Amino acid sequence: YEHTAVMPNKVGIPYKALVERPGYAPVHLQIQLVNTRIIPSTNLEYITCKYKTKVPSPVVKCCGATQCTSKPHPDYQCQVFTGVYPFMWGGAYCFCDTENTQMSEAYVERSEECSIDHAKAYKVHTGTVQAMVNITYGSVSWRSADVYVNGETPAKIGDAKLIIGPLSSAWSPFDNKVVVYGHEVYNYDFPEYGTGKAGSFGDLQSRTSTSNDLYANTNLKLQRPQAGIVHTPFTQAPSGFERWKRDKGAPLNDVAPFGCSIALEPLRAENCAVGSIPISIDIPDAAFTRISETPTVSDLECKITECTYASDFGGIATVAYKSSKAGNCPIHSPSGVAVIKENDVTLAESGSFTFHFSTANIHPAFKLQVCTSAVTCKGDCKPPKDHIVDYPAQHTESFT
Amino acid sequence: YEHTAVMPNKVGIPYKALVERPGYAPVHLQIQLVNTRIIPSTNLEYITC
Repeated sequence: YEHTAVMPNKVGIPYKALVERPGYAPVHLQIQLVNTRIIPSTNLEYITCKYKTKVPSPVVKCCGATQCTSKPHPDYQCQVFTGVYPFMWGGAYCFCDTENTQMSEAYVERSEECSIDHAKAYKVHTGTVQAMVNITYGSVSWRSADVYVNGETPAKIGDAKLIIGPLSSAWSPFDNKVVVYGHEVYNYDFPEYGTGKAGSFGDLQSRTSTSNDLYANTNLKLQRPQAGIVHTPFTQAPSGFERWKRDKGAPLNDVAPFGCSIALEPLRAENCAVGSIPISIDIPDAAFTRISETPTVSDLECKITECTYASDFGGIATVAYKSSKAGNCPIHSPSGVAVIKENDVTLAESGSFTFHFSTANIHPAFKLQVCTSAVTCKGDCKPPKDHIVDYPAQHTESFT
Repeated sequence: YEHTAVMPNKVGIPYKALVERPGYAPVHLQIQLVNTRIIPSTNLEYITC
């Protein structure tokens, strides 16, 4: 009875399949893939952020030169300068007039915002998708368990053992190269660590926040201070993190395909509705009811009464139930034409009980399996009027 | 279900149409045009006496 089932990847709607175990009473499913969070394999390549030209205070030798050296600070720009007369609080102070030397030095450093407000590149591989699958199973009526997709993983949470996927729809909405910012995720071809052109994205490129080493192509060019005054002309491109916040591109949670949402959290891409998942469950046999205890319902009749050719469960149909015992009777349309809101219907001794459903074909000729009794609920449906609210329960469009 | 209906202009009698909304139970109308007062556009030109 290990109920294999191909199953559409779509998040917010149950998939009430039916266990046709030969010998005992069938049992309905209710498989709602409440989430499709993905979490691909990734690598933190480098944080970037806007620089801060945290200038070390220049040297001023008063009569003669002060040769600079290339200190190992990131992008340590330093250039000796002569021909000053530095006004500092008493007019000038160095008594020479051309031998007055000024050595300006400036290096690039991570902002304090780099720790917290920072873009973040990644080389993104495929990884392994997940889900908090609820099944309000059978008469168990509950399990809300986190699972995987790889087609040999069980998750014995509740009582049922369930194996999912691998899904066929391998579209990772993440590209190979991704930039990430706070919550807005950008599938951007970041240039690389160690290379980013100044002004362009990644002018600062630190491996992480702690990493004292980095790559700072900022085109930081010191110029001589003017007219014998102490200061430090640092001529520099404002960061490619400054832009990339107001001349950027749009976020993947606003431009992705096939229906995904995003988080700066394990780097999941939630709820990506695409393709199918070959899902298979091993039910606990204890949860089964033996066949000789559920009422046999045959010699019945089914008919629509007001079929709504729609998404919400507007389709209805009375069923002239013709039972033997009285009790519950799980139901399902093995044809995917009709999706039913009721998993189970209570029965007195051969009464009648309408259920709700939804279809996509004008003439819904769908079988209905009322606990081992098939029936065609043939009829005709009506279009609605009022179509602006969230996503459907029908999801069965085909040739009609 | 915005129930369009051509409807005879006649005052003192209801017009009990029926709402055939696909999906829910229909509902009857009872439209009685109790009055057809007109009030055209006019102009006081002159009193006489």
